[PDB]
Amino acid sequence: MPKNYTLQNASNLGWLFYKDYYRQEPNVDFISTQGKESDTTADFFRKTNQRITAYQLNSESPLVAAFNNHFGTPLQLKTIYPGLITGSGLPHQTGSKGEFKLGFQFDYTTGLPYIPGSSIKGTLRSMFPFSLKDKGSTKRILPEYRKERMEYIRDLIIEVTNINEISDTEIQALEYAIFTNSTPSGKTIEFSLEEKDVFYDAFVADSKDGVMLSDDYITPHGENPLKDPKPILFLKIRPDVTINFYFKLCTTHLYKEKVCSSKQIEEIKKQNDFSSSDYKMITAHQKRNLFEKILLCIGIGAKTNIGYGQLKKL
Amino acid sequence: MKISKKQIEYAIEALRANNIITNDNQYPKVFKGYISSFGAAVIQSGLIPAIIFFENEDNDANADRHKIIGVLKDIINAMRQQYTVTDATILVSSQIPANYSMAQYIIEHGNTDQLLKEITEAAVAMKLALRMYKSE
Amino acid sequence: MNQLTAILKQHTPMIHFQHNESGATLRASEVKPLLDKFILTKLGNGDIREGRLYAKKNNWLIDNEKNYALNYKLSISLQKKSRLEYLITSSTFPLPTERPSNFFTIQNSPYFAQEKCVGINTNSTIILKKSNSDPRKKEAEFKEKNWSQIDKKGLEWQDFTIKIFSLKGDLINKIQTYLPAFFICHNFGTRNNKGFGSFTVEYINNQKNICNVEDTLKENFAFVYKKKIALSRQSTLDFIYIYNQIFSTIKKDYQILKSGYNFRNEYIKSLLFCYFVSKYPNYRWEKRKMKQLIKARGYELKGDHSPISGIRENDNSWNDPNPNGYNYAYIRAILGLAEQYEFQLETPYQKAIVKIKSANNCISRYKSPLLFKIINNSIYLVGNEINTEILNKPFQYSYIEQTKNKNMRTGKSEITERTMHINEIEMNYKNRINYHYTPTSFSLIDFMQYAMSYKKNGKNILNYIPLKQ
Repeated sequence: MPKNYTLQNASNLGWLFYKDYYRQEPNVDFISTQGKESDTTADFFRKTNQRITAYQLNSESPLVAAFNNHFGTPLQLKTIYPGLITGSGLPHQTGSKGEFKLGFQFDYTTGLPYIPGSSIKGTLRSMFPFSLKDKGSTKRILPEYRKERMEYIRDLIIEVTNINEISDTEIQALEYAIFTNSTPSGKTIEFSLEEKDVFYDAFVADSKDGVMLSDDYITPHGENPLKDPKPILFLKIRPDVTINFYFKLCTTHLYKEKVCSSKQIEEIKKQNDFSSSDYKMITAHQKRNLFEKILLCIGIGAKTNIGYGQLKKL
Repeated sequence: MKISKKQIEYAIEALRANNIITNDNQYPKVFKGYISSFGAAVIQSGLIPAIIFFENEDNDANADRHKIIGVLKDIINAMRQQYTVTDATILVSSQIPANYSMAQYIIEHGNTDQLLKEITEAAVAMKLALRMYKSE
Repeated sequence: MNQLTAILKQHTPMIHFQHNESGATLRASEVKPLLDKFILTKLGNGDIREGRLYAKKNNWLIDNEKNYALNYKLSISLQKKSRLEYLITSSTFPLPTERPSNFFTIQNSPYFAQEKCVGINTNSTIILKKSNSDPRKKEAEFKEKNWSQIDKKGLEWQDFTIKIFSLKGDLINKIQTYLPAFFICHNFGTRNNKGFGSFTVEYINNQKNICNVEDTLKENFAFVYKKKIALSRQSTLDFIYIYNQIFSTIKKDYQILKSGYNFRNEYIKSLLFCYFVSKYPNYRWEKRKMKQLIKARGYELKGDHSPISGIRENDNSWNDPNPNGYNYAYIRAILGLAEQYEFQLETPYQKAIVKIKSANNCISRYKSPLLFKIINNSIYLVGNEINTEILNKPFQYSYIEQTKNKNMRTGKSEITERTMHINEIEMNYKNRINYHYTPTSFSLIDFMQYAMSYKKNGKNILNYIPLKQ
């Protein structure tokens, strides 16, 4: 009940955080100004937060085991302490004392903290040169953006795979194949079912000895240092917590700076004028290593600039 | 959910009556975000938390956020004024008191689906009505 | 270069509110906003507007419109997770002879929050009870359960790494130049202005940093003074013996400028009070009129000596000279705003409390403008000019009498609060020079000159070397 989440004795963490958080109880008032600042409201929210922050996750969790069976072998990385925040922009605020002011990303069914696959895909793509859209507003920073990111991608690819030299067009084609599953343009490559890159949801895997959710403060001091600060309390994923990243990655075949299908590359290999110098191959394992390096570099979640969401190898 | 033209009319008169829309058909640019955030808060946290948050008058906000809750109350009152006799047997057709706190009204009347549906429809109507005017 | 790695060494134990986690270290949500302001200030050659224009020019800003934030990623992590936990109090107490090996105490420190952590109640971390056999000389007992549920702990870690990431190479190289200077000029944590969060940079990307602490403080601060601590022998207990002297000295030295020292037969006048008597307005601190007003009612205050007037050796007087009343002002506000004044009536188990409010809600707080820095066991007192907004602002005082009644046989508690009917000075009295208003003119550089050049009998009361005035 209080710890060891499981599936038989637990309260849905998202339910507790969003729907059951502001339940109306006798003698508890937070409609009036006096009620929102009262100690009774603070005690009520303290008890709710203590209920939220009391659950642990075992390594042999049937939930996590089912996730592993469905989505394959995970990439296990461990949280370091600033904490980890996801879904910070979700509205969760009334104006009371002792309540969680920022939002949190909970799975609806399981209730476990998780990172949506869209978040992981966007975070990984942001470190690739062609993530920024060529637009009127972005055209000022567009050249520097791609110039800076292309070098980073080049060194990372040379590190993770045996390719000695990679061109800018090759990097563009690889990025558009991994994330867009197309060519740099609008053209579609005839890909097989397994030749698709899928970014599943990252789930909290195992809190070894301790809870997985903790409370943290950000206390902005305004532009006037003579005025009072503003304590903002939010919910974070505790440090030393294992995060399971699930991917479905394939092998990318590059021939003459263009992305080729597996059968296409077989036919190209069978031809007489096959230049092995123009053939490049990045496997699923090397793609996973590339993504792992990106994640260890920048991290994932909210407030990543001020440290939150940084990962270490398990 | 389809927003009727009468609901948008009610929203226009409610935004003029409180004081969102100035006499020159302009409104402060922050009320757009206020209404969008109220809709998001209703969909995510719940009706009562969102109503309590946006009903608060002792804010640090740039403008008067509670006027959007006032517009909500006026739109709901106008909607209930046109409830049919057979609707009043199933739905509550009583008028919300002007000085009554909306959050405590909802709490005392429960959390019924009628109030939540009315609030969501009125919030969408407010958004559509603001989209018809200029952001200062 | 895209990554910047720095190794930080700790000089004073940081007061951390999240000590429960084993990876608890310096928080980057604190370092980054200050580092951004430091770099923008340095880029503009002391002006933050020119520095923002510089950052705006070379696309270094996250937003070009409304914030000082620079586009880099900051992470602070611990390499070895072995830490020393300190109990930092403003009250001396006997050491309990049963403690964890990493548990240490700083008996006399400027940090005066968490005073209830040592005392009588069962919630105290260290509990004092009257020792058997001989009276007095109580002994202390350590409760680990209360140690766990403490809001803030003094934490000192071994060398730990700071990671700065930015895809802009020129931003990283400018950060490298200013990073050693930033940490020398700043403290982090609770009560940082008294020297509780001092850090220095040792290795920048595996390169030993040679940054002279004296000149780094010279360029950034208006006045810098150096204090020679006693180089006592037995320098093997580096932590406790040295730390206790330094923080006791800081509390000693700071409670000379602000208020005075009153313990045994040793009295040093408030240097801030002495400063304003010397100048033309001849301001007298609000404490003088607080005591006079309370005596004007049927409340008698504990003290063998009358309130001090002027600077001369013995002017302990209760009444103003003759032609008219003294000129009074809130002198102690400029060195830190307080909330309550406790006066501790002679009649036991009851005291008078004076509450300070801004007389219109504009000034809620004021950080002390003096910064104490501790690097390599050397005490540097640095600072700049004060915020001019505090000058000449009103303050209402609420006089309430509190009686800590002799229990009720069950709970050992009191709730008594009574409003003393003090005849309050009008706000516009003496053309807004009453005792409600902060002083009109004040310069810190002038004050630190007068304060640390002050002398009675012989030598300096604040034994400091004036590196920069």
